Amino acid sequence: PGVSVRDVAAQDFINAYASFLQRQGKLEVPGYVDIVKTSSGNEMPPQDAEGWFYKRAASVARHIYMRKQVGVGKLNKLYGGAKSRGVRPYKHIDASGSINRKVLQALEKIGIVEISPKGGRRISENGQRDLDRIAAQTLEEDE
Amino acid sequence: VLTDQNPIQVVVDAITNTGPREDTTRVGGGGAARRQAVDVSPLRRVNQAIALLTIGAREAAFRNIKTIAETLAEELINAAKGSSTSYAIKKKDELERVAKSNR
Amino acid sequence: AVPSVQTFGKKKSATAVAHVKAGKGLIKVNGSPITLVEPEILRFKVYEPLLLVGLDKFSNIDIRVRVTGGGHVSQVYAIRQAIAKGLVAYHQKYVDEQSKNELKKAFTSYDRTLLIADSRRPEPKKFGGKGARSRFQKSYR
Amino acid sequence: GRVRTKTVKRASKALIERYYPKLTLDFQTNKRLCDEIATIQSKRLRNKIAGYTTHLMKRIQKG
Amino acid sequence: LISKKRKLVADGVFYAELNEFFTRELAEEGYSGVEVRVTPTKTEVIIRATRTQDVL
Amino acid sequence: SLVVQEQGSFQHILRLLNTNVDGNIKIVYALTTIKGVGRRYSNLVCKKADVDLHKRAGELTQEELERIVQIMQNPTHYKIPAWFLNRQNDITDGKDYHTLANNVESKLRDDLERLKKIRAHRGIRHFWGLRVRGQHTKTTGRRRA
Amino acid sequence: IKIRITLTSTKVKQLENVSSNIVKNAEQHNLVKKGPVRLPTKVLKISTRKTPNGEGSKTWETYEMRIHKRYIDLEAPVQIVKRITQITIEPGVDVEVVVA
Amino acid sequence: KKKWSKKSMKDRAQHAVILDQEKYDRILKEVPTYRYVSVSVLVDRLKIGGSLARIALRHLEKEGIIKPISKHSKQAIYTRAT
Amino acid sequence: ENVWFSHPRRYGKGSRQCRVCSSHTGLIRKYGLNICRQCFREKANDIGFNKFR
RNA sequence: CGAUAACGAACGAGACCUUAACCUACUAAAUAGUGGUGCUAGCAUUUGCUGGUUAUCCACUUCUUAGAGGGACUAUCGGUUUCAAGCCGAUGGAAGUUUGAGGCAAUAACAGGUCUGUGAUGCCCUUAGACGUUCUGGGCCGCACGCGCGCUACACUGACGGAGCCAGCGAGUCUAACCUUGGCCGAGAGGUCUUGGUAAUCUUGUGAAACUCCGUCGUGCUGGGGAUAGAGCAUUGUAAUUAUUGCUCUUCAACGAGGAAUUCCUAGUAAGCGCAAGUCAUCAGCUUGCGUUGAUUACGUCCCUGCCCUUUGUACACACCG
Ligand SMILES: [Mg+2]
Ligand SMILES: [Mg+2]
Ligand SMILES: [Mg+2]
Ligand SMILES: [Mg+2]
Ligand SMILES: [Mg+2]
Ligand SMILES: [Mg+2]
Ligand SMILES: [Mg+2]
Ligand SMILES: [Mg+2]
Ligand SMILES: [Mg+2]
Ligand SMILES: [Mg+2]
Ligand SMILES: [Mg+2]
Ligand SMILES: [Zn+2]
Repeated sequence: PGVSVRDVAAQDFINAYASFLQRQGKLEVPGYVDIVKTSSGNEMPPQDAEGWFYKRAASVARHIYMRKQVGVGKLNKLYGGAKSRGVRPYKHIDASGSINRKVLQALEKIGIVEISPKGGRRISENGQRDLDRIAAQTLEEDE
Repeated sequence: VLTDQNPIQVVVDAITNTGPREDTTRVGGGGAARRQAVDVSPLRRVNQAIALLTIGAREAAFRNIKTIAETLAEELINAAKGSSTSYAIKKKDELERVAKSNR
Repeated sequence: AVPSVQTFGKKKSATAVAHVKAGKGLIKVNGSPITLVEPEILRFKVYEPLLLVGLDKFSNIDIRVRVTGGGHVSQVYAIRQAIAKGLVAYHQKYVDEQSKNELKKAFTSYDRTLLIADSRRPEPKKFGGKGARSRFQKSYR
Repeated sequence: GRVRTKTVKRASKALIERYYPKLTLDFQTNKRLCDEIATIQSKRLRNKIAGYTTHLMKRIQKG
Repeated sequence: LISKKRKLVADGVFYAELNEFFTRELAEEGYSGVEVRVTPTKTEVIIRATRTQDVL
Repeated sequence: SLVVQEQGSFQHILRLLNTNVDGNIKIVYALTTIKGVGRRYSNLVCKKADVDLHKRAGELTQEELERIVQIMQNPTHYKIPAWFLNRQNDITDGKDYHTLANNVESKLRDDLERLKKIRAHRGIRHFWGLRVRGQHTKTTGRRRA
Repeated sequence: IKIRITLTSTKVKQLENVSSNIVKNAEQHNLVKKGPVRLPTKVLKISTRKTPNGEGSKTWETYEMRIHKRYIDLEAPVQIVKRITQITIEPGVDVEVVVA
Repeated sequence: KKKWSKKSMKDRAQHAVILDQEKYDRILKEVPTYRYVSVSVLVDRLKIGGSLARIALRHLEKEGIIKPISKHSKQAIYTRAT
Repeated sequence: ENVWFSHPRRYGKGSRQCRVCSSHTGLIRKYGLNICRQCFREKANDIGFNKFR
């Protein structure tokens, strides 16, 4: 019927597509991974250390599929949280800029996302061709 | 899971057990504050019951490995049978004895 | 052209506009199906309008709901009001008035805010306190 | 509380003294004929004078 | 090239300043207010006094 | 899924860096008992040592924990990015250190002694025992001693 | 030709009959026109303490200023454009014309 | 240095941290006759940690000892196979 | 000498003053009017600010 | 309302004005938004699903905005009361506590506060080794202690990690350099190159936090809490030492729900949770607002504390501090 990325739950599609990333093994992971903690407001680095670039990449892939175009400044706001400022009240603090810009560069290499007119990154037709195909694959799992 | 009988039927007879039937009020009497036993509304009885049930779950599931859900069940079971080991049953008879003291 | 009506449900700040037209029967919320609405508890809250009247009145119409404003649980209530009003608007225009009244009565018996928006609005904050009623602290010595 | 003041209760009884055969036991027709036949500066006050005049008429049907 | 918020608030403070000047020195002619009128090619300021012969 | 029979080699106590590290907890949180290593650093060493972080402290092999302590005591030679160390670009040596257990306490006393020896303002504030970061003292810390 | 009249006063009743007289004098000259777009009214609020000193109960006070802004788009040869803006200028109402 | 509280301690039992043969068959033999199985009951009757309780709970549910009712996070609700 | 009035006054409370009474405290800088808080309250009605609510 | 030597009014209350809630009724709109038709992308393949597109253009106003208006008046019914003013249920209704919330706010006062807001001010002082003005450096922040508004917490109704993911009020530069998108470098905080915006056009869907789903923790002053200390890297600024602020790593204290006392509060309210604005070169644990999530309890009374009134006594009347 033409199943798409919108027709499947956000959690399991991101998990399934990230596992597609771990098997494909072609992502150009940065090298400072497992030393960084990916937000200035965060307190620890990602507990699931051996992935989580693949998790982040799958997460960012769905976002450009939904929206028109994003930049890296938008993604830091999305992935930021409340920073416990000790004895002071909490505050929204943006995420680590390098993490978003590099995985956006990394997704350019595999050909999922492309540059856009009017600024930002846009899902390419290669991106709009395989994200549906995992979405077909991941939604028959319970059927 | 713990008893086969219907859960909301367990909840509905639990609050009927933990409604305090007679209760005391504060008349002054002069210096030493005096007690007078009066009767309770059915609305107040339901009102008291919900508060008595949930405070017991809260103080028992606090600083303790048990989650609040599994705590909330067991006093609701314990009250619906009626045991005097439920906090809501223990508070209920405690009010009635002070009311019984003042008739 | 094609038989179609347009309704809206509201909540505190959430508004959800719904396009109800004649179709094959798919009920989408922001381009995604109705079964995907994230807060898992209140998903079973948004089923209840079609679960009240039976799914048979949703075979021959297809539903699009577009949702903006408010918060998470406010968005859920605006969705359910929009589809309930949209269904009752569709039977008002095209189908007879008998089907409208049995549709309306079952909704209005179960829960009144499926068709009528809740009128509870925010109360303005007043100088001298954190809230609208609360004051900060009085101290005498 | 919804106790009406002098202005509502005084203008209405004056209005009934000189317009009793025109006006009726229905607030709506009442709220239309006052609007031409008297000057009230606000719509809210016109709605309360007409509402009390409708109330007084029902009292006049019985005694 | 200034925004409409600032532009309207500027003309308020312009009126307020020009009213204070007229009320301070033109007191002995019965100054009772001022009006300002922006117009293509000109701004016109209508002084309202009592001894109009004295202001001229 | 994975249930595992633990065996008789296990230790309720272990000694690294002259400190009685308790067993029975995860290795990264267990090594934070050792002064000069906190939760962040502790994760990185056990990551750089290629150990399974899911293990408890008392059951880890003899070679692995001595491998761990080498990465702690020569951090930047094993690709730690060295703004991650506590005492980097030091005042005499110029090089990036990372004091451990007793060094943290001993070296903290020493740089205090410079400010006391040159009679710098912060040193004189420490000698009186008052605050040094510019705090108000008219009400707070009242019953400090 | 695409000229555009924009009104930005604070007096609503002065502004409207200015705007009505633009659109009615347009229709004797029979011009096609985008009828007045009313942008959201913007409220300039200033919240100050009442007291000049700092004594008493902490009573605040909010002065506000409402600014109403409309635009009408017109296409016209030059002689009407010279005529329309030359007349119907009302005090406290700001008028400005932009072309294209 | 008066304090206006009393501040008694507690007993602080030592719940088991690694699983061995005596714990292993003990959970194997008495997870039946439990009508309701969760993390907290396993802590109280078997003296194991929440760590062990959560992992053992996952273990039984594929092979077969306990039937699930609800697989939400932070609260697992399990019944017996009769 | 040149040293007179030589300290910078580019920022801070010393750079701005009420356009009516040349005071430094309680200035109102919103919308660029720069009148002190007690002088604005005396001039708010004829500037165009009014009380409604 | 009623009683009735009183009738009839005035000010204050109320009315009024602002604001929030309703309007498929009117007037209209690429600076608001749908639907189509062009042009396309992906997936299916039947006759569909979801997007992208600014010169595809044609129509539309439901949702957005504000002009003019309408609408509620406790309407209708029942009950109870000199059967009156009213009150209490039910039905209808967008709305039935003054529809919600404010703005305004009498007579008579007070030795209340303000001469440090004023080029508002009388008098007194000072006026060239000045109590004027300016410059340099300190101080207002100093700490044995006693108080008063607050912030963070004492923990699994939780902490941490990943994933989802949604507001409203608003502010913003030109003869200046404010709000900043996007690309790149950097773990970060930040740097740099361009761009849009004098603004329903751009920042900006201000992708806010609580929250939700999966995971690690597993009753341990513990992965609770993050005070107090040590090293570096940046930013504002002429200047940051008595650390300006921000970031990293390390050190990781009290505190296990708090005595006598005491405060605020009746529904979108309390409480939780953030954001904008004001001050602002830099600095929010403050205030003014705004949304988000949303209870329990009551629909009474004069017991306590205040204030008002009546009767009464008075040798008081700068009035019991008589
Ligand atoms: Mg797209
Ligand atoms: Mg618990
Ligand atoms: Mg004071
Ligand atoms: Mg009744
Ligand atoms: Mg912590
Ligand atoms: Mg914001
Ligand atoms: Mg220390
Ligand atoms: Mg008390
Ligand atoms: Mg709060
Ligand atoms: Mg006597
Ligand atoms: Mg006398
Ligand atoms: Zn001034």
